[PDB]
Amino acid sequence: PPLAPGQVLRIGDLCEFVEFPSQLLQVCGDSFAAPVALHVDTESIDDPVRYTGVTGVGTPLLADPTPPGDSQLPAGVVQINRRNYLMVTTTKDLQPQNSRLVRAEAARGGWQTVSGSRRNAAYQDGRQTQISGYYDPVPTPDSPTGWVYIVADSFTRGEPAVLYRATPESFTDRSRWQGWAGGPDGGWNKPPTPLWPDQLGEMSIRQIDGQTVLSYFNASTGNMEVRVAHHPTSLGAAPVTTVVRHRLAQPYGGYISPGSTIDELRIFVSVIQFAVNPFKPW
Repeated sequence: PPLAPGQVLRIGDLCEFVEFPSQLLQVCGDSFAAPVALHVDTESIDDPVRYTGVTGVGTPLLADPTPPGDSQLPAGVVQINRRNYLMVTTTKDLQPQNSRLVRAEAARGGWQTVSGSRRNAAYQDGRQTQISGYYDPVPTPDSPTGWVYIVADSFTRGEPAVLYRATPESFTDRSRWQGWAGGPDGGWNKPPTPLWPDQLGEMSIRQIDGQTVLSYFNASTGNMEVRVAHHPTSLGAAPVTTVVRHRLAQPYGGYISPGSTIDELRIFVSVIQFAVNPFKPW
C-alpha cells in the first residue's frame, strides 16, 4: 500500500537472515554454553512465519566446532552476487574472543571458515566483530569490477560504525579491506573514521534503487533506525527514520527484505515485520 515518508507500521537469542535463491535461512545462536539454520517458509513471510526444516541439529552447521564454554554467534552477512558469507563471532562469558568469515550454503551444513579470515576481537580497534555488506558492481578508477561496501562495528554494541570496501575478487582477504576516512586528509584505504558518533549494534545494508539503505540498532538511542544515502561514504550525513522505538521493548535486529522498495522497506525485528517508507536525502 501507499506509505508516507517516515511513516512506519507493523505488519505482523541472536538470529541472522541469509537469503539464497531457493531458501531463506534464519541462522540462530545461543549466546550461552548449537548454532542452527531454520528453513523459512517464504510463503509465510507475509502471512501474519513458519519453518519447513532446520540445518545444524544432527550434523553441525559450522565446520569449526565450538570451544567448550564459548559460544559461536552470527554477526553479519555479506552477499557478493550469489556468494553468501556470514561473520561468526565466538564469545566467552559474552565477551567477544574472535571473529571469522564463513561460507554459507543452503542445502547443507558444515559451513567452512573462510581461509585466513580469523581475527581477534581487538582487530581494527575492536570495530570488526559485527558487519553487513553489499556488492555494487559499478566500475570506478580503482576497480573495474565494483566494490563490496561493508559497514562494521563491535558485537558488544559499544563502538560506532565504520566503512570498508573490498573488490569482489579480494573480499575474502580481510587484510585487503580498505577503510574509509572522512575529512580533508581522509579517503579510501585509511584507518576508518566513525560514520557518526552513536554507538551502534547489528546492521543490515543493501542497495535499493541505487540507494545505500542501512537498517541498524542504535544503542545510544536504543532504537531500530534506518538511513538512506546516495553513497555509503555519506551515510553519516543521511536522514534518520526511526522504525522501532525504545513502540516495542528492547528491540534488536533489522533485516531488510530483498523485496524491499525505496519507498517501502520490509524490515524484520526481534520476528515481527515492519513496513517503512524512509526519509530520503531528496
